[PDB]
Amino acid sequence: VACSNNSIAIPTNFTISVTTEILPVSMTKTSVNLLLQYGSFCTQLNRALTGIAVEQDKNTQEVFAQVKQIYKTPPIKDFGGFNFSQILPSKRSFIEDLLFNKVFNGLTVLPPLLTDEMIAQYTSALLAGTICSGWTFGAGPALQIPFPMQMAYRFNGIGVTQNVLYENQKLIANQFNSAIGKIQDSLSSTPSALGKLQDVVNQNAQALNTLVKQLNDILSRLDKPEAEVQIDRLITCRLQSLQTYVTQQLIRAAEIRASANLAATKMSECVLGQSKRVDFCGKGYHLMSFPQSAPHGVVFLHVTYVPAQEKNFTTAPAICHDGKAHFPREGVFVSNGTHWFVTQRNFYEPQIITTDNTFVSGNCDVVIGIVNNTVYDPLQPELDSFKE
Amino acid sequence: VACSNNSIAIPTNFTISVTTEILPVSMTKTSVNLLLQYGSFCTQLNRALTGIAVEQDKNTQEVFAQVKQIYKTPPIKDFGGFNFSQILPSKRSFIEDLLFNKVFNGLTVLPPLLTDEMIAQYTSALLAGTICSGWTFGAGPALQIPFPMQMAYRFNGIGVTQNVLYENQKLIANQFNSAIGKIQDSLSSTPSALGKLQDVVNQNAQALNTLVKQLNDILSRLDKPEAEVQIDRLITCRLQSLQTYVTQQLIRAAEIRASANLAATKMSECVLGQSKRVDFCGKGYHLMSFPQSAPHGVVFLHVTYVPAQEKNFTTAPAICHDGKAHFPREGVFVSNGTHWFVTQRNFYEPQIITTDNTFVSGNCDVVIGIVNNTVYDPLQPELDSFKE
Amino acid sequence: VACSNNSIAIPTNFTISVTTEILPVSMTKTSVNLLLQYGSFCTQLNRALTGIAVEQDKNTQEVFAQVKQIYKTPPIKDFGGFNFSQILPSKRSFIEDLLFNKVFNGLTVLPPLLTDEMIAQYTSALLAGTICSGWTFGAGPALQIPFPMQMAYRFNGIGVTQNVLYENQKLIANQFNSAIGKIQDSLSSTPSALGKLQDVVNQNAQALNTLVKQLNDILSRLDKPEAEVQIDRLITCRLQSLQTYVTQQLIRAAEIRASANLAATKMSECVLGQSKRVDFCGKGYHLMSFPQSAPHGVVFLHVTYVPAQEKNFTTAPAICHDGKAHFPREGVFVSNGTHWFVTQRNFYEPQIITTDNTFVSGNCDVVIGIVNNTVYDPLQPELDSFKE
Ligand SMILES: *[C@@H]1O[C@H](CO)[C@@H](O)[C@H](O)[C@H]1NC(C)=O
Ligand SMILES: *[C@@H]1O[C@H](CO)[C@@H](O)[C@H](O)[C@H]1NC(C)=O
Ligand SMILES: *[C@@H]1O[C@H](CO)[C@@H](O)[C@H](O)[C@H]1NC(C)=O
Ligand SMILES: *[C@@H]1O[C@H](CO)[C@@H](O)[C@H](O)[C@H]1NC(C)=O
Ligand SMILES: *[C@@H]1O[C@H](CO)[C@@H](O)[C@H](O)[C@H]1NC(C)=O
Ligand SMILES: *[C@@H]1O[C@H](CO)[C@@H](O)[C@H](O)[C@H]1NC(C)=O
Ligand SMILES: *[C@@H]1O[C@H](CO)[C@@H](O)[C@H](O)[C@H]1NC(C)=O
Ligand SMILES: *[C@@H]1O[C@H](CO)[C@@H](O)[C@H](O)[C@H]1NC(C)=O
Ligand SMILES: *[C@@H]1O[C@H](CO)[C@@H](O)[C@H](O)[C@H]1NC(C)=O
Ligand SMILES: *[C@@H]1O[C@H](CO)[C@@H](O)[C@H](O)[C@H]1NC(C)=O
Ligand SMILES: *[C@@H]1O[C@H](CO)[C@@H](O)[C@H](O)[C@H]1NC(C)=O
Ligand SMILES: *[C@@H]1O[C@H](CO)[C@@H](O)[C@H](O)[C@H]1NC(C)=O
Ligand SMILES: *[C@@H]1O[C@H](CO)[C@@H](O)[C@H](O)[C@H]1NC(C)=O
Ligand SMILES: *[C@@H]1O[C@H](CO)[C@@H](O)[C@H](O)[C@H]1NC(C)=O
Ligand SMILES: *[C@@H]1O[C@H](CO)[C@@H](O)[C@H](O)[C@H]1NC(C)=O
Repeated sequence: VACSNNSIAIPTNFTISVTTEILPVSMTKTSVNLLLQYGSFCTQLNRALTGIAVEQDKNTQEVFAQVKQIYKTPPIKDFGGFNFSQILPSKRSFIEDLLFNKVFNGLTVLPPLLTDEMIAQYTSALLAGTICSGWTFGAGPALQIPFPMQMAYRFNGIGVTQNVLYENQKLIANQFNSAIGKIQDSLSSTPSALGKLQDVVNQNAQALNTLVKQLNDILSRLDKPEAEVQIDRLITCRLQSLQTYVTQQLIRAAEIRASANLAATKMSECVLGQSKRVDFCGKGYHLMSFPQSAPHGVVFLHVTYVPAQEKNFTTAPAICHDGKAHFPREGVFVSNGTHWFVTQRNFYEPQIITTDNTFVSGNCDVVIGIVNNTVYDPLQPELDSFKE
Repeated sequence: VACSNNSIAIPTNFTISVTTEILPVSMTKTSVNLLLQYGSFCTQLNRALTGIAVEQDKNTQEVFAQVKQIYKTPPIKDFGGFNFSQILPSKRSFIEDLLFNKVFNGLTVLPPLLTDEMIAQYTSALLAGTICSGWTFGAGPALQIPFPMQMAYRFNGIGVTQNVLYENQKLIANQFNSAIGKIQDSLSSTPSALGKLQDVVNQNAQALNTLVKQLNDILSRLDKPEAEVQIDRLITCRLQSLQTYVTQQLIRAAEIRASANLAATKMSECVLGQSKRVDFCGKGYHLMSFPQSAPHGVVFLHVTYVPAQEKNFTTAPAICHDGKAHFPREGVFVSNGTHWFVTQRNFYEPQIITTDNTFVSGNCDVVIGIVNNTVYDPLQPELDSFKE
Repeated sequence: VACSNNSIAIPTNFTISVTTEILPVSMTKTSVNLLLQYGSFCTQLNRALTGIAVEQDKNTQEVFAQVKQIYKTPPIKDFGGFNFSQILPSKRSFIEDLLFNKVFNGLTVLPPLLTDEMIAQYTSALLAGTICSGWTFGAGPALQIPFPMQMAYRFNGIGVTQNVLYENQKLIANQFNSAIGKIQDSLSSTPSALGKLQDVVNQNAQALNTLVKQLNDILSRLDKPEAEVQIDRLITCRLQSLQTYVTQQLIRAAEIRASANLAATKMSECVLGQSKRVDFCGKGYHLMSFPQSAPHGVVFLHVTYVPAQEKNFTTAPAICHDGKAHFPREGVFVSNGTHWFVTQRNFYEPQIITTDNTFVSGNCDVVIGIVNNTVYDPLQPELDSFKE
């Protein structure tokens, strides 16, 4: 890395974009003398499937059910130039519907504890809360706020003064709305993001078809000396086929659990709050995350702040005025090549250096690398104008 | 949840109360050819009890012994209108005494590693530190401060300006003192909070009585062919009785351990510091927690801040003055129906909007939802008065 | 602890020092009918060594490889009065070299996955980043800054206003440079800090020598009835000798792993960031930590802030002026025995109390313990001078 004792790097521009990521949460859960002894083995095989089945409902609850009472929104689409009408809530959202549309003989299939209706309700409650009130740390929602005022605090949390959001509100809203529209067409048109979920579904569709492809009709036709041989052979190979099936479900379940753990982590860290980690809940600095319902999983839309062009500015520890040293009240002192300004750290904002944004401590002989500039008050000009 | 693009919810009042909760920390720990073979089984049973016994002293140390050197207070009862004389330190506190007053044949009972005197010393040291100095993050106490100045920082930590404590110091102190008095009478009069500890004590009193109710006098009277039969039967049923006893102690010990883990968590999180989680160390926002000694456990008195009546105020992103946009320096802009004020976020405090509590950035054409108001300086009035 | 309702303890001076600690990270990893049955046992013994060998490279990566792309510095020695020329980068640093200079028959020794060159590169990248740019939270470096401006933020993080660093920059730099020079001579002269690493090295040097000290020459000379006896006895005792060796390596490996876990924790907590825990990454308040390469381990140089002399000042909640109560804008009000000043909390800095560093709320009848003083504005003096 390049370095210099008077060089400071400050971003001068930024963009906001919406990153879409899809995390699988749950897998389809299924169930299924010497004969009795085989029955014992069957039970153990079923137990393994049962343990998985519990885990799968285990996963669903950990990811979605982080709110205790369900909430719903009023018919508001415009939250300050921001278009939420295609993520909000069949009464499902238009985007969720895209995800839904695009993604015997002893063998039975179980229902989920949380059905599509319950999941839609939990997702709606989480989303309704995030947008209008915001969630607190501990339990429940916080207090109602318009919406830009919520974003303003998320900007402050990444070191950006609460004036950037409002000055660039039109640009931010347009970039947000554009990204949502692009996600609209992208998810439908190209099988990109919709990869992980389809893969999981295809795999057990295959596992089930394999299990199936792999007693009374024998007993009624064959005598004991032969019937027992055919029966024992069929039972053994079928138990082996089930063992293979169970093993495949267990391994895949482990991958789903790992994904569910991540989804739950993000839900509690950046959906119900804000992530401090960069490049975690989306590339760049996290501001907000809005959950969406999906087949066998959850989809997150991450709104992130990404800095752009950076410039090399000349800096100084402090400014000398009348022999006294003036230190910056909040920001740092930088030179644009002809004039000195005071700016915040994470975004170039050339404020004029005045006595109202500085404090006085020490002197010009003590401070190292101090520069000679003019730091003026807003009072004398008024005195000169008022009666002179 | 109801929502509106210009509606902000702000609390206008609050109350402070003391929540009492009781957490069990430790359980009474006890100990107890073919004959030798039974002896092996007895040893294994004793091992299980030994493992528990270690855990029980394990628990006590984790919860109470979080301070290395013992401290004591001066004879101060009044810490700024706050009455601490009935929680401070037989040299035990009057409240602790209420808790104390209200709550062979191979079988022996063990002493604790930390006796009542040692526990009283640790509790006194933790409490002495909390009240006068406050604890730091890492090791030891911080620096001596009166007391209201400690509370002031705990208020700041929940988003309330350090003026609320002082303006309402009389009301806060009265509510605190009242709560302690109520706890005084409540704990003594009604067997409510004093439930969990009594339950634990009663259970092993029963377990021990059961074990007891459930050799030489046989050998000296019966011949071998009969004596061995009676002896083997008695040993077997006694080993079974002990197995049941050990199992009961193990299960209960697990519940005690879970409770001890929670008590230790709270001790390090909200007693030696401040909890950020709402509704954890008491309902509402945590400010302080004072530990108290108790039979077989620890009692915490949590001082929490609870907001009350909320009003729906009309808000605006910024205020227009001379065509330039004025943004709030710290708080938000709200309207009470006739006038605009600037307040903090978590408590309604209608400060007059002046140039000294705002900053100027951008203009009235760019900001969305900007309102027309007057933002004035404190200088012109002085100029007009001084020489005009 | 002593206590009083109007006494506040404030530090008036400080020192900065460099604490050196050495943590071992990795251990030398090694490898090694009835005969075949013994071979099975040998394989199990080798497996245990293999598991250790994996762990040892496991440790190295966890501690050092926390940066993905390698970086190098420009030839800068002076970073603002701070001498870094003896810690920066044979192309190894002079201090690292001191550490390096001071610290068959079936038996083989394995190489590390990360060789000395790779470790030097990772260490250089971590150090290059720490000094010039500083690391961010999530991934990669942050933004380029001189260096004093980085320290200034680390001071702010411990409650000290960003003016202390600059006013005392000469004293801080001299204390830092002095400490590094002392470490220079200390590490070379006295076998103090260089204890843990030498101990680990000596122990397996001994383990290997012991293993060695503890077939065809028998078969070609002895007949079956005797040859088998000698051979079986030698194999058994050699397998026992190896079992002892493996056990010793496993136990020591556990100690190394515990140390590696700590080193990795510090690397991610206080090297790539800042520790909030006091007396963790060095005595006192942590500011910075610079890694250094070492034989079989890592060396950390911790730069810590230590407060010194404290005084007992008289304090007051607020100051009365014209019947209105004035509260401190940032700090606290203290009396030095003759005059009232406003200072920050963690360092005595007697600023003059003026209307520009206070705010007005409430009145002199409500506030408890309010004192009568003069709080003046900087305006009237200008009005009196300008035209009177
Ligand atoms: C949101 O986008 C839809 C198009 O999908 C459009 O019909 C609607 O008017 C937009 N609403 C706002 C507030 O922009
Ligand atoms: C800043 O300086 C570095 C080092 O010379 C250079 O690589 C970089 O491109 C410069 N940045 C700009 C915007 O010129
Ligand atoms: C610095 O900013 C001023 C505006 O205040 C501008 O006039 C000047 O040209 C800028 N200097 C450079 C080198 O861009
Ligand atoms: C920065 O480094 C240059 C040498 O390249 C030196 O002359 C100058 O005085 C240094 N300035 C500061 C503030 O250290
Ligand atoms: C500022 O001006 C004074 C003379 O008024 C001079 O002595 C001092 O060196 C100058 N400082 C700098 C950084 O040029
Ligand atoms: C505290 O309460 C007791 C009554 O239990 C009373 O006697 C004592 O005077 C009170 N002290 C203060 C400072 O209020
Ligand atoms: C604020 O508005 C909501 C929605 O209409 C209403 O339910 C609530 O009662 C109002 N609050 C007050 C104090 O009137
Ligand atoms: C708003 O506050 C002012 C006091 O500054 C008061 O006179 C006025 O009546 C209040 N308006 C309402 C609707 O309460
Ligand atoms: C708030 O919503 C109303 C529609 O109910 C609209 O007329 C008004 O312009 C919106 N104001 C803002 C700031 O969005
Ligand atoms: C403020 O007054 C100006 C005229 O001076 C007017 O053009 C502008 O629209 C007004 N703003 C609002 C929010 O009413
Ligand atoms: C750093 O110390 C070395 C002595 O080891 C000295 O030669 C060099 O000049 C010093 N550099 C600075 C900037 O002090
Ligand atoms: C502050 O007061 C305590 C209690 O009397 C005393 O022990 C301590 O030495 C005093 N500090 C100083 C610097 O005198
Ligand atoms: C308090 O500080 C002033 C300087 O503003 C000094 O003159 C005075 O002697 C100090 N008082 C004491 C007791 O040190
Ligand atoms: C401090 O305690 C003394 C008694 O030693 C009392 O007279 C004084 O009024 C108390 N001051 C405050 C602010 O509590
Ligand atoms: C301050 O002076 C007023 C008289 O102007 C007096 O009533 C009040 O008690 C004094 N306050 C203190 C703390 O001495």
